Amino acid sequence: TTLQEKIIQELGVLPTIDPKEEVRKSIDFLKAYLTKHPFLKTFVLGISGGQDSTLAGRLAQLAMTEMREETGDMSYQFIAIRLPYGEQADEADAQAALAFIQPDVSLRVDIKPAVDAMVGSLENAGVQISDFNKGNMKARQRMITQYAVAGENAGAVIGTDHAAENVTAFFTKYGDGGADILPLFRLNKRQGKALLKELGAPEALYLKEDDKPLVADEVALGVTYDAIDDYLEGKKVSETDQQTIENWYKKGQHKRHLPITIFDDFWK
Amino acid sequence: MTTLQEKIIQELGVLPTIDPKEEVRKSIDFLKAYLTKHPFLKTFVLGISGGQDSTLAGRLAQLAMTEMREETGDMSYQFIAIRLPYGEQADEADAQAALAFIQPDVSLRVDIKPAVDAMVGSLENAGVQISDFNKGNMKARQRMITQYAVAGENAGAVIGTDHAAENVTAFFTKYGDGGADILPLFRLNKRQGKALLKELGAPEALYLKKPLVADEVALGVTYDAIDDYLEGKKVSETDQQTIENWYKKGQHKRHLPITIFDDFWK
Ligand SMILES: NC(=O)c1ccc[n+]([C@@H]2O[C@H](COP(=O)([O-])OP(=O)(O)OC[C@H]3O[C@@H](n4cnc5c(N)ncnc54)[C@H](O)[C@@H]3O)[C@@H](O)[C@H]2O)c1
Ligand SMILES: NC(=O)c1ccc[n+]([C@@H]2O[C@H](COP(=O)([O-])OP(=O)(O)OC[C@H]3O[C@@H](n4cnc5c(N)ncnc54)[C@H](O)[C@@H]3O)[C@@H](O)[C@H]2O)c1
Repeated sequence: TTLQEKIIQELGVLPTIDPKEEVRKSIDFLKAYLTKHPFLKTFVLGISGGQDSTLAGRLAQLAMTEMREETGDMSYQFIAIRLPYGEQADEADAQAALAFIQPDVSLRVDIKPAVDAMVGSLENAGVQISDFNKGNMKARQRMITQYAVAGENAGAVIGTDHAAENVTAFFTKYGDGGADILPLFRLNKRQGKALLKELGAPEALYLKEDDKPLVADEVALGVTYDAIDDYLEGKKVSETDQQTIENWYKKGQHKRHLPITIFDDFWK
Repeated sequence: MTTLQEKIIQELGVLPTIDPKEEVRKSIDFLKAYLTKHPFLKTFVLGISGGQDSTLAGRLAQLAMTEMREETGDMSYQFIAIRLPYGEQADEADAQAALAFIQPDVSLRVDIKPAVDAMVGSLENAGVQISDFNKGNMKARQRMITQYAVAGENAGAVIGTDHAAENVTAFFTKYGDGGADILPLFRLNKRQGKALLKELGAPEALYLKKPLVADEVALGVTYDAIDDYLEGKKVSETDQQTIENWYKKGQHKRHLPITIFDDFWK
C-alpha cells in the first residue's frame, strides 16, 4: 500500500458519495450519540459564515429538530454562536448562514476584549504576539467560548474538521480543532459542497470559462482544494502537488494524535 | 477475557514497581529523542503552579534541555516556565519554591485574570451566566492559550502534566491543562511521581505532606486507592466502583473528537 492509499483509509474518504445518503449518515451519527449520552441536551457551534461551519451547523440543527420530535423532549436544541473579533467586523456572511441554518438559539459573543487582554498580559512579560500567532489565539479563544456555553447547557461542541482540512492539518491545535464530535469527518472539500447543495443551501454559501480564482486557504497551503480532493478520492495528481500534500500531512502529524506519550511510535 | 482493571493498567502503562532513577532517565531521554527528531523545536513551555505534577514535569524538561545544550552546543535549547496566576491575591509562595528547585532558563509571569474576566463579561453580555465550576475550566483553557502563545513565538512544545492517576479519573479540563504537546509523566501514578521527585532531590515541602485534600474530596476516592488500583492491587468494592465510574465518564477526554468511525462510545 502507498501513503496516499493509507491516508485515504485513515480519513475514510470515498471517491464518490451519495450526498442525500451522507446527510442521513451525518445526522443519524449525531442522534445516536445523544441517545447513548442522555446527559447531553444541546449542540454548540460557532458560525463563521464559511462552508464548513454552515454545513456542520445545518446538520446539527436538523439532528436536534428530529430529536425533539421523536422524543418529545424540548431540551434538545442547537445553539449557534457568532464569534466576531471586534465590533465593526462584517457579519453579513455569518448571518447569511444563520438564515439557512435557522438555529434554535442564536448568540453573539465578541472575543476581542478577551484576546486583547491576553495579548496585553503577554506583552507585560516581554512576549510580543505575531500576526499569525494572534490568529491562532483567536481560534483558541473561540474554542473557550463554545465550551463555556456548552458547559452551561449540558452541550457538546460540534467540530468542523473534515478530510481536506485533516490531511493538511489546516486548523489550530486546541482551537477550531478542539471539539467534541465531528459530523463532517470523512468528506473532502467538494463533497462538503455537494451536501450543502443537497440540503438546499443558497449557492452563495459554498461558491463565491477561465481558471477559478484562489481562496486564502489555498494561498497558504500552496496547493488547491481540487488537487487535495482529487488526492483523497484516489485520483492521480501531479508529482509537485502530491509532494505538497504529503508534506503537510507529515508536518501536522502531532495535530492528528493525542499528546505524545513515551509509548507512541508514529513520530519516530 | 481480561478485567477492566487489567485493560486500564495496560492502556495507561502503569508498572506495579518502578526504578525511580531509571524512570527519570526514560523521561529525559524521551524528551531529548523527540527534540532530536524535530529540529524545528527549540524550547519547552510549561506552567508552574507549585504542585507535584508541574514541578516534576518542569524539572525533567529543564534537565533534558541542559543535556541538549551540552550535547549539541546549541544555546537556543531552553525551558520556559510561566507562572499563570489568577489575579494578585493568589499566593505565589508554593509556585516560587518550585522555581527554586527547577532553576529554569526562562521564568515568565502572565496573569490570566484580565483575559478570563473579559471572556466572562462578553459572555454575560450575551445572556450567558458563568458558574464558578465553568469558570474553573475557563481558567485552565486560558492557561493553555498562554502556554501555546509562548510556544508559538519561541518554536516550542508545550509540556503536559497528565499522568496515570489523572488519566483514570479524567481529572483535567478538556483542552485546558489536558491540551499539551508531549507528556513526560505519562505512565506514572501519583506516588511514583513523588518517588521521582525524591530521586531528583526536590525538597520535602514540595511532595510530602486526617486533613482533607481537595482532589480526593471531589473524586470521592483517595490517591492511595487510585495508585493501588493502577499498581494491580485489589481495592474495596466501593473504591473500585468509584474509579471505574470516572474512567467510563471521561472516555471522551482520552480520545480524539468523535468521528463516525469510532466505536468506543457505543
Ligand atoms: N501563512 C498562513 O496562512 C498561516 C500562518 C500560520 C497559521 N495558519 C493557520 O493556523 C492554523 C495552525 O497553524 P500553526 O501550526 O502555525 O499553529 P498551531 O498552534 O495550531 O500549531 C503549532 C503548535 O503546535 C506545537 N507543535 C509544533 N510542532 C510540533 C511538533 N512536531 N510536535 C508537537 N507539537 C508541535 C507547538 O506547541 C506549536 O505552538 C492552521 O489553520 C494554519 O492554516 C496559517
Ligand atoms: N467539585 C470539583 O472539585 C470540580 C467540579 C468540576 C470540575 N472540576 C475540575 O475540572 C475538570 C474538568 O472537568 P469538567 O467535566 O467539569 O470540564 P470539561 O470541560 O473537561 O468536560 C466537560 C465538557 O466536555 C464535553 N463533554 C461532556 N461529556 C461529553 C461526552 N460524553 N462526549 C463528548 N463530549 C462531552 C462537553 O463539551 C462538556 O462541556 C475536572 O476534572 C476537575 O479537575 C472540579
